[PDB]
Order: sequence, then structure tokens, then C-alpha cells
Amino acid sequence: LPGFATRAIHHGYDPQDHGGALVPPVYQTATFTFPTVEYGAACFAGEQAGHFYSRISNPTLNLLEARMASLEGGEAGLALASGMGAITSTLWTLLRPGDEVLLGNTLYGCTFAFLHHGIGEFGVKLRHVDMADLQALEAAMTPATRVIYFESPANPNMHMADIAGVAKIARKHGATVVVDNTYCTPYLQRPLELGADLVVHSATKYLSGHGDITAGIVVGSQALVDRIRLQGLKDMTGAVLSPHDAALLMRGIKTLNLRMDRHCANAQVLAEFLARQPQVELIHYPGLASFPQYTLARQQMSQPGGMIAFELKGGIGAGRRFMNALQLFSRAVSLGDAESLAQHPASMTHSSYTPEERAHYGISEGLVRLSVGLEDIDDLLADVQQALKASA
Amino acid sequence: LPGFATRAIHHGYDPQDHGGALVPPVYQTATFTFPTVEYGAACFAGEQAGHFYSRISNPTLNLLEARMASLEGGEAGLALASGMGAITSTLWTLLRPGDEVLLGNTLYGCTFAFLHHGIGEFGVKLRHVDMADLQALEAAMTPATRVIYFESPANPNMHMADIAGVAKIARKHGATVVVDNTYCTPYLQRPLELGADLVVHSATKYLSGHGDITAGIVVGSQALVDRIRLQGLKDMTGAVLSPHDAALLMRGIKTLNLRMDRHCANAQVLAEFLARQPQVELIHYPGLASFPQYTLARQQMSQPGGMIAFELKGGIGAGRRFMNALQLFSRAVSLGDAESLAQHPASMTHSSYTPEERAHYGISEGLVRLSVGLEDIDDLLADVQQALKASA
Amino acid sequence: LPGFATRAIHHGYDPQDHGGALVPPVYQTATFTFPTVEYGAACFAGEQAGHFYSRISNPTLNLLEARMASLEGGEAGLALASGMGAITSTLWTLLRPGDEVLLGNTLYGCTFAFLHHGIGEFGVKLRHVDMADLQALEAAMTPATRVIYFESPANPNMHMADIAGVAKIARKHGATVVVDNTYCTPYLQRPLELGADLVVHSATKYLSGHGDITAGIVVGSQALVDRIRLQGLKDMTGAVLSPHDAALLMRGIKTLNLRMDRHCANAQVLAEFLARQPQVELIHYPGLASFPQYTLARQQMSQPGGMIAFELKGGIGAGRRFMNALQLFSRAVSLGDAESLAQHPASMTHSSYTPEERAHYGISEGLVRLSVGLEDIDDLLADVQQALKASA
Amino acid sequence: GSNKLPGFATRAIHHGYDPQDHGGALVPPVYQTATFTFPTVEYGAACFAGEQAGHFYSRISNPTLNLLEARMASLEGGEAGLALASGMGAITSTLWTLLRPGDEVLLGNTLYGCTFAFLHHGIGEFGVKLRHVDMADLQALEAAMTPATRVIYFESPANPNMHMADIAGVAKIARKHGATVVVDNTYCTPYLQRPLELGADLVVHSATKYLSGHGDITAGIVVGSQALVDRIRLQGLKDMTGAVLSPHDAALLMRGIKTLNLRMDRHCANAQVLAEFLARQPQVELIHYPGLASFPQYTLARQQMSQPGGMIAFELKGGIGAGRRFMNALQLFSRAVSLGDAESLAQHPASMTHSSYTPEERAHYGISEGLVRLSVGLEDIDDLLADVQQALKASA
Repeated sequence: LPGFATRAIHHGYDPQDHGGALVPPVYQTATFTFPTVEYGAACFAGEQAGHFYSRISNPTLNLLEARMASLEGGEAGLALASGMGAITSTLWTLLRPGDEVLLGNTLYGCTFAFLHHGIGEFGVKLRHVDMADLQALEAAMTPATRVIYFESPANPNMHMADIAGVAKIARKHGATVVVDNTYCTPYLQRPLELGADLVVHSATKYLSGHGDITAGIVVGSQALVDRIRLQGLKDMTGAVLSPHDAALLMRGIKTLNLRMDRHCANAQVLAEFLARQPQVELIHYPGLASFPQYTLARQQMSQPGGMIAFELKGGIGAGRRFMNALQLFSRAVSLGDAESLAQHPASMTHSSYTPEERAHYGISEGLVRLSVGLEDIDDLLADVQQALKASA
Repeated sequence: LPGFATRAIHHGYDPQDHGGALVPPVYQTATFTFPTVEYGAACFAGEQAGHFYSRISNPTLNLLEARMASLEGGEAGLALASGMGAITSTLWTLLRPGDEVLLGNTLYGCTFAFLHHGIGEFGVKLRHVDMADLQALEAAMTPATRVIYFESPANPNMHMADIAGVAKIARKHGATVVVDNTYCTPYLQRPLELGADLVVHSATKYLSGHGDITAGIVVGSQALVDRIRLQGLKDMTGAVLSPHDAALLMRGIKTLNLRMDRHCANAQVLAEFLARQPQVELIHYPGLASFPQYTLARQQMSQPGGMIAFELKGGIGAGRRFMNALQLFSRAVSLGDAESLAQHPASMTHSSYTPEERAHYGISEGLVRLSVGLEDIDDLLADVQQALKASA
Repeated sequence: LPGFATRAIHHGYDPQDHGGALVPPVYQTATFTFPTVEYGAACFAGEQAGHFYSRISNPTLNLLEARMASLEGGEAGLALASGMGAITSTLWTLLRPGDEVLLGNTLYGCTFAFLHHGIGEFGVKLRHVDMADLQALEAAMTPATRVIYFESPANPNMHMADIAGVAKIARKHGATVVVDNTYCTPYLQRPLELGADLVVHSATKYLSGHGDITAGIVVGSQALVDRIRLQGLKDMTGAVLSPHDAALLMRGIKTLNLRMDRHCANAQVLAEFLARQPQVELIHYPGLASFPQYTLARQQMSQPGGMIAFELKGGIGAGRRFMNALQLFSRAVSLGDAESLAQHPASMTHSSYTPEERAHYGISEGLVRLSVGLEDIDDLLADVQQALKASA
Repeated sequence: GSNKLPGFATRAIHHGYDPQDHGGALVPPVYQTATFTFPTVEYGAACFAGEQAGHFYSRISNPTLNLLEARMASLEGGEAGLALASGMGAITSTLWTLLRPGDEVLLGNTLYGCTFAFLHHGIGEFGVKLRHVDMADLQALEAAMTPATRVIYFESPANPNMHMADIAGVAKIARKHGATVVVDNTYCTPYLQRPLELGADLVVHSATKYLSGHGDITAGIVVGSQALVDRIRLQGLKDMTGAVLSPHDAALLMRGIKTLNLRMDRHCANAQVLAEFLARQPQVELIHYPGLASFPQYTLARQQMSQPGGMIAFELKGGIGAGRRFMNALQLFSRAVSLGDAESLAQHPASMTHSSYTPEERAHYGISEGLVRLSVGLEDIDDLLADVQQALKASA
């Protein structure tokens, strides 16, 4: 098997099958035609191949898919118009009313919304567990329980779950495990190899790596992905990825290894820096010894990630000011671009709410999140340094 | 009030406001930054115009939306990654278990699937009612009924709906009337102007006009679209349209009027031609006097349209013979491309079936369906001429 | 022989050939590979159809070029980065020091510049001649005369050349004739059918039709074109056309006929309105009976075009006032966009000069020039109308 | 202190752009528009007259391009930038503006094929006098200066042998006699070498290669002083070539440059291992890579380039026919001519670009019989090793 970046650059494509084009051409085209009609017949049946319409299949998309399936080690892949396109398409297909789904204690906000105000409102039962508490997960299992869905690492503190510990419990009761692997990418973590059934990415972030597209990827077994292709996508969301945008994603995937390597080194220096600063009460970075799941981290992820969460002594007012002072970093929700981003949920994403509500939904007053980019490290240090002083 | 063509080209944009750029610049960006947290706090409650994410707002996206709002004469618009993306994003937000949805008697296949196999399996009641029959409709109006949805003209026979009459009833019961106006486009039929509440399109078809993008649009009230944006799109579909594809869609719309005029002028020659032919048994062209609903159709459509359906003697065997013998028309599903397309569902989409089954879905054995392109008519004429000779 | 519109849409491509894709895929690739070194040996002599590098050959560009050949009724077509690209690539190939070029009396500014300030300065001799005057042409030929280059109709007064007469005079001395056929497009005029050897285009204008690309075309004889490819393009300008932009261009070409009809019709009307107005000294529009060379116009052009020029009685000040009152028309150079455009060279392009220098060059103090767009005629009228009022 | 220059990667990603000047957009919007409009007829008269800042036409100027230009400038350490449709675009546009008949251009000994062709079969034929000199030999260069010498042009490293030139040594000679020094800097990118900081007047790239890095666009760049870049803008490109870059492709090129440091660091690490490996293999008669001591101009290479590059050339034992066999056994390297892509590429000019020719004829255009050239891409080094190991075995 070739190495990750050989595959992130070659897998699935031989130049010869398309006139020697080194870069595969872009199929920007809604429909495909048929030479006869019996031949058309046998593509709403599936013995001939060739795809029929761009909301089901497309070679540009199919290559993005095969390529991502190889990076995750899984059998098939599906591309969609966004992360949420991947998450919603997934669950709409796998769940019906009366099914229970078991959710990690904290989720990407729009995931939480899709659950508690979306599919949750159509007779599907929700329950939150701490996926790190294998005792407590077991306890919470039922036979109605059809799905376990978490992010590891998860917002806000980078709380991790033992993926293989969780698969074991799923194997025993007969439930399907879906891991949102956005933060890590296949380059760092690979849940299917630890017994997860599906993985979902917002390809909008690290995979594209250049903040210019919105996209998502499902990877798993042919059997399940085919279901998601043919029900969740075709019929239930219509989250279709543009062939233009899929080729952009494929282009940013060629440098994934190189970018992630730099994301993780930058982050580490920045983490170690932050821990030594007076204005900081708590830091959450997977690559610190101080991280409470440090061992689990090293076991499951090959590097500690580009993301840092940390908490400012003077609370929400101290984070308002830290955030306003940033000159090189940008204020934006989102992550995994070459440009360094930061957000202070207390006074951005979650503003009106007063403090108990913030805690109740697990969000500290002074908590900042950084997506550490590909900039020069002394430059980032300096922007953060001065912004810490401004926090006072 | 500027003309329809003026507006298709200019509505919502001034070059003086963007450095003098004649064509708007394309905002191929997944995220926007904030000047302060407080500015960004405002962006999640709602009170600061501009933008948060590409999944909610983006100027390229907004332009299209506004512009599509203006053509249909609606308060506000919304763009999504496909037709299905619009249909699902709308229905999802307007229905919850124990609600009902009344529907035309025949729907676009994937709309059908979604209803029966998707949302209708989470406890939403479905009923099919012939929407040209106000008696039959007012009858089905239980008090549960929350949404009335249909296509006019509708597959296969271009069956029309009394839009004004359906709206009257719905306004009476507090129902929302939702129209898929994909086939006409606002140049030819503005359902909101007949008391529709919402319209949806596959922009994949006529609006793009060029078979190179997949995309969808919703138009209607501020209140209904704010809802569909922030729940259906935001959490239940994740169907985000590429700003590149949004630009190419805008490009398309700049010739909707010229394109539709030729679509309609070609369609009508071929339809008149067909009517004088021995191999054709019956035709469904809105523009022929003998059309069962010639008069309701002119009330609602400025022109008879670009689609033709007809039935061949020799039934199914004839079809294949016809279909396979074309060399200008292409065999494909889809419609509203510059390229003329033909399909005969008995031996294509619904081939796996058997005639006894094909009765169930109202699909005749000799029904071929022309989407008439922009090519010189004499060529389209000759092509169809020899393909009928070959149907002996 | 398939009609223009059928060719503009289909020529050079069969979906079957490329896995059914209705719209050919876009070859955004800079290099091409080889299966063996033997097949690699072939693409540096060239007795095979393939490619070696996008800067000499690429399928998307070739398709475009085939499609332009067919419409201009020529053997071979070349695609380039801009019209200037095509013009200079063409001339740099066919002229060497001591060679002479006869030119139309007036030319597009940068073409004039290229000649007088570029190539002319490398020992190429230049002579300007009126090309309706066949006696003066015959009398200006010298053995040094190698090329005859002109636009027709030509700025600023829409002055025609007698193309077929020229080509006859040219035949006598074996000289090559080159026609900037930008203004008419192969849809209105076909110089090669009137004996010219080569036509060039600024595809930036009518061919794109929508103002989003820069692009040039050469069409003519296989041997001439091959040399412009291999020398002008490859070695001397390197104005390589983006595959993306070539795709958008072919997208444009699909509605060329329809757009051209609307352009010409809007124009015809505006010219009638203009000719009869109190403020208007003079008017140059081909379609008016009073246009000097009306009879020749109609021998060459199937329609009078979308361009108008007129002179305001009150000179520079009227133009200056007339230009700023416009709300729908945009002030800008350029032409053939869907948006209507205007410019008053006297106070814009040639504003630096003083009055007697602009007469010395052929520029009236109230000459205004309109690119009649695709907007509603009544709206364009209203704009012009009020700007005419305001010019007093 | 705030008068520190941001690091190279910071600038390759941020320079010249602030999201707040454009709606918060984190990525600049693409100005995919062929022309720009004026608020009054007066404001239009300024941008043809020089007075008020603004845009008239994308073939003269465009904000997407402008940002690309200001960014490449910063990276080369030049005053101004220009973006063109191709490498050759940049070069021809340059020389067509800098040279007239009777002017003399001094050229390095070897050149890129199309550049060689431009000069010998193009501008050379329009009354411009050419002379080739070993740019590595400053005595010989001083010796060739005339008062007619107007431009000194050369690549460094040079196609195809990566022959190096003393850039500083040249600009000093050129300062003395008064000439303009244009350096083709495609093979290094500004990340490894910056001729403008060593005294050159202008640099030109084929951005089609390393700057893009993903081999899907065609593009050129000129960087130099404001006046010379302006001239080239308004004479070479505007009137003489029309080599305008599509804003879409320019947006892609900026996307490429956001990773340039990383990619180059990986091309170079990869190439250094491959070269070391190659030197030790039996069939390899000789090898030419800047990062080995056996490189003739090893010290000047180190002097001038912060890393030895991604290009390797070497000669097999067995003449042409051993190449045929080697190249046709490559399963991961592609058979192509080009460089700077993430895909690794191998050309064997003997049996490819120069296949028409007969052995003898090669030696008098300069090319060995068993000469393979390599653009080492970004693949995993261990796959690239294995590919070359097994291909050598077939070339036995």
C-alpha cells in the first residue's frame, strides 16, 4: 500500500484513461446521456456503470470519493454540499421514529440544532452521554438504540472518546457508530480502523484547507454509503457538491499532510506558550501532558491537532478584549484554513444568554477557541502576546 | 418598474458600489470575519445586516436570491444546491408529525420518493388529489392540513392546476400553497401572483439553461423564507450552493427570456408537426387548441412551454425504435438545456417494471417526452421525421 | 449542412465519445502524460491528433477552436488570451522588417498602438488606406505589401470596407487579408466567404456576450493558423487561454444567435429614435437608409449590428452632460455585454488631447458610442431620452 | 517592534489584503469581469491621464491580479508585480518592451526551448542582435559588453543542466556598463532565491510550475522596479502580446502560493534523498543535483539558493536504450515534460523531446545519450525510491 500523500495525490486516477491529462478534467455537467434506451434502462438497475445524473453520481465527484475512502481506509465514499449535508443525509437515512440515538455530551451547534429541533422533533429519541465513560455508555444502551454519534475531539474543551471502547459496546448491543472526524482528518485519526461504522467530515475545513469551499464527505461500507447516496442525498437533502468545488477539494487534499504537519507544530508552540501566561486559567490542548486524556490522545491520534481552547482569568470581558485586539488572527467561527482564526463563544456564537445558561449548555465565560494556521510562528506568538495584554 | 429583461440583468447590483465591476465579483469564500465580537454577536440574534456563514448569507448568494425574488415578484428568495434541496428544505420546515400534506396527483419522481419514503415515514400524512378539481380538493381539507404542494404543468401530460382556486381554498383553511414552477420559470408563470405562498425550482433546468450546474431556488414571503433558510437549509439539509455555481446561474438568467422564447417557438413547430403525423396517437402540448385545458393554461402561462409529450402507436416497441434512431436529440432525463433531449420512460426510467405495473403510475406505453432545445428547427424537424419513419 | 444554431451548440462533440457527458468536461490541466516513450516520441513531430502541453494543445481549447472554424467557415481555429493576443500573434508571424502592411484608416486604439508603437518600431512599414476606395488600395500596393488588416465596420463611424474587392486586389500580389470581425460575429458576417484569409476576434465582446472573460480567436487556412499557433502564440506572445475561460466562452456561443438578434433589434429602434432628435447632429448606424454605405453593409452583414454612434450638436459639453445623466447605461469602454454600455471618447479616452488633435485623429467633440445591450427597449429609451434632455 | 517584516509564510497568505475592506470575506472575491465602469465621465478621463487611482479594463489592470502582483512582489522583494497568461507571456512581454533594433541582448548559454526559439526565430529576426555567454564566467561577460548591450537575460539554475550564474557578479558588471538584468527564476521561486535582492532589475516566472504547485493553470509573473514593470504593463502586455491572465486562474495561483513554503520544503527534502540514493546505484554513471558536493557549481548554488531544489538530472549506463527501458518501467513517476507539480515527472529527452534526432546530432545541441531528468514531486519518498529501484532493475 503506498503512503498517505502518494494516495492523497494519485489514488483512483490514472492519467492514461483521459488523454494523459495530469490533472483530471472537471465534469461540470448536470446530465449524462445514453447511446440507447435498454442501455439507459440498465442504469436504474446497476449492471452497466456510467452514472446517469449529477445528483446521484459524477466522475469528478466519484474520484473525490474513492480518494477519501482510501485515506479513511473505508470501502466507499460520498461527497455532499456541506458538513451538515453529510451529517443530516447520514442520520435521515439511518433513523426512523422510535429509534434512539445516543449523542456525545457536546456537539457542533448546528449538529445540536439538527438533533433537538430537526430529526428530534419527528419522533426520534435523543440522549446525551459522556462517550469517555464506558461504564455510563453501557448503562445507557437500549435495544431501541440504533445509532451512537459523537465528535472526537469535541467542542469545547477537546473532550475525547475512546472510539474502539465505544465500538465494542456498539458491537455487543447492535448499534451503528458514527464519528465526526472533521478536526483530525484521516491524516491524524481514522475511526473506521478503530471499529466505527461511518465517518463524517465538513470538508469545508481542514481537507480543503483554504477556506474557499463548503463541502462534506461520508465514508463507510458500500452497503451503508449506497443507502445514504440513494435515500438521504437523492431524496431527503439534495445536498449536491459542485464539480468545480469537488476539484478544489481534491486540490487541497494533495497538501493535507504538509498543512496538517504545520498546523500541529504551530499549535504546539502556541499551546506551550499559552500555558505559561498569567492571563490564562486553563488550557485544553491534546499535545500537553496536562491534558486529562493525554494518553488516550496519543493512542488514537498521530498528532495533537491545530485547535486550541483556553480560558481567560477575567472571564467574558477579558475575552471580548482579547478577541478585539487580534491583528493577524481573524474573528470568525470556522477552522482549518491557512489563515489563523479565533472565536469567543461567550460573546460571539452565544451572546444574548446570560451566564447560567452559558454553563448549562457547557460554555465557560472566558473560553476562547483558536484554529492555528500556516503563518509564521513568531508572527502568531506576537499577535497573541499583545492581545493577552489588551485582555486586562 | 423596469422590464423583465432589464431586471434579469441588473436587479440588485450597481457597479459604482464595488469598484466599478461590471459583473459582480464572485465570493468564493466559505467564511466571513467580524470587526468586533459585538458585531458578530449581533449576527446570530439577527440585528446586523451583512453576513455570518456561507451556509446562511453571502453576497453572491444574496444577489441571485434577490434577483430571483424580483422575477417571481416575491418578497425574498433563497438558493440551494439543487431542486430537491429546495423541496426538502421547504417541506421539512413546514411540517411536523400529525400534520397533513395534500399533493398533485403526479410528482417528479424524487419528490414522490421523498414524500412517500422520506418525510412520510416520520408520521406526516400524505394525500394525492387532482388539483384542477376544486370540489375534490375542498373535500380533502381536514383541519390538520398544513401544506398544499404541486407542479403545474405536471408530468407526464402537462396536467395543469387552478392555482388561483387552490390558493383561495388554502387561504380559507390556513394552509400554505407551494408550487414547483421549474417548467415555466417566472418569465412564463408567476404562481405567487396567483396567491401561491412559495415557489421552488430546479435551477438545474431552465434557469441555468446550459446543463452545467445543479441548483435550486425558493421564493416567497420574508417570513416563510426566513424560516426555511434558518431551519430547513441551516439544519435539516445542509444543501449549500457554490458561489461559483450561483454566478453561472446568474449568467444563465441573463438570457432566460431569449432562451424561453426560442424553446417555446421551437416546441410549437414540432408540436404542430407531430399533430399531422400518422405514427402519433395523442399529444400533450399546452399550446395546441385540442389540449384539454387550453384555456386555464393561457390564463396562467404567457406561452405554451418547451416540453412536448406524445403517445405512439406500436406502443413500447415503437418507443425504443424511435428513441434509438435519433442523432440530434439526446437520450437523457432532464430538460431545459440548450441541447434538445428526449426520453421514453417505459424503456428508460421505468424499464425494470412490466406494463401491468406501468398502469399504477399513469405512465403510458408509448409516451416519449421531448425537451426541445435551441437548435435550428429544420434540423430538429428532420431528426424527428426520420425517427418516426424508423418506428414502423 | 446543420444550421448555425445547431452547430454553435453541437459541433465538434458527441456525448457518447466522453462517457455520456452532455457538456464536455473542462481540461484545467497544464501538462499531458504519455503511456510509453514511443508515444512520447510522436508529440514532438506531430502526425497524430493529441497534445503535449496546454500552451500548444488542450481538448477544451481545441473544441472551442473547431466550433469557431465551423461558424466562420474556415479550415482551422485558434483560441487565445485576448483579442490583442490573436491580433499580435497573427501579425508577428506574417511580418518581418521591410514588409509593409496596409491598414484601415482607423483601428481599435491598442491595435493602432501595437502597429505604430510596437511592431512598426521593429522596421515594419505601415500605411493607412481607406478600404472602400479600391482604386486607392490598388495604388498603394507595393512589393513590400504582405498583409492587409482592417476592421469592418470600423470605429468611429461604422465605416465599411469592400471585403471581396480587397481580396481580389490582394490576390494579384499574393497578399494575405486579415479582418477584425469582432463587431459582427460569424453570425452576421463571414469574411472568409468573401475571400479574406484570416479573421480575428476579441471574444471578450459578443462571443462571451456577458463580460466575464478575456479571450481571442483566429480562424482561417490550416497552414496559416498552424504557423500562428506554433510561432506567434507559442514563441512570441504566450497569450494562452484558460481552459475555464474557454469553457465559459463556448457557453456564451450557445446563445450567440439569439443574443445577436436582440442586440440588433434594440439598436435598430434606438437608431430610429436618435436620428429624429433635435440635439443630434449626425448619426452612423448601418441599418438606417441614410447611412453612407447602406448598400454594401447589406451585402456583407445579415443584420446592422448592435453598435451606434452619434454626434451631439453642443460638442464636448453636451457629451459630458449626456454621459452623466445616464442611469441604466453604464459609462465604460467595451461592448457586446448583456448590459448596455456607453462612452464619449472626447471627454473619456481622448480627453487629454485638445480639440484640433482629436480632429487630426478622427474624433468628433460630441461623438458618443453605445453598445446596445439586451435590456428592455422601453427602459433603454427612457434612459437615453432623459440624458438627452439633460445634455442641454 | 512593529517595523519587523512579517515572515514569508505570513506574507504569502495575508499580504495586501484585509477581509474588512471587502465585507469580512476571508478569501478575496474573484473579479471575474472583463471591464470596469466610471461614476462620471470625468473620473474616466483620469485613469487614461494618470491622476486618480482606479481600473479601466482587465487586460490593463484588475484587483484580483493586483493583489496577486503585490503579493509576488513582496515575496521577491521587488517594488511592483505583473501577472500574465503564461511564462512565455511574461518573458516576451518583457523583452518586447526593453529592446529595439540595434540593441544587443546577452544570453546565458542554455535556455528554455521556447525562450531560445523566441529569441532566435522571433525578436532576433526583427533586428535585435543576440550573443550567448557562459554567465558563470564573469571575465568572459565583462569581455562581451558593448555600448549596444541593452539587456542581460538568463535563467538560474538553467534549463536543462542547472548551470548557475553569479547573479551579484552580473548586476555589478551590468551596473558598470549600464545594462538591464532580467533573470528567469522559475526553478527556485522566491522562497529559495531572490535575484532582485542580489542586484537584478527584473525577474520573470513561469508560475505554471512551482508557484501554482498543482499543475492546473498556465501563468506568468514579472517582478521589478515600478517604472519597468509599468512599462512592460502598458507596452509589452497591453499592445505587444495580449497575454492576459484569467482572474479565475490568478485566484488559483494565489491559492498555490499559500502553501509554497511547505511544498518546496517537501520537493527539496524528497529530491535530496533521491539524489543521494541515485549516486550510489550501479547503473547511474553520473548525477547532477545542486545539493551534492559533486555538483560542479556546488558553492555558488549554496551561496545563492537556500535549498538545492527539486530537479535532478542523471545519466544511465546503457545509452539511449537503457533509458527507454527505465522510463517505461516507471509506475509512479509520470512520463512528462514539465516540473513543479505535486506529481513526480521524468523525461528522457533522448527518446522523447529529442527523439527525432540521431545520436551525433545530440552532442552538438549538447545532450547525453542516457540522460534522464526528474521533477521530484510531493509523493511519499519511499514509494519514489521503490519506483526508481525497480525501474533501474528493468533498465539493466
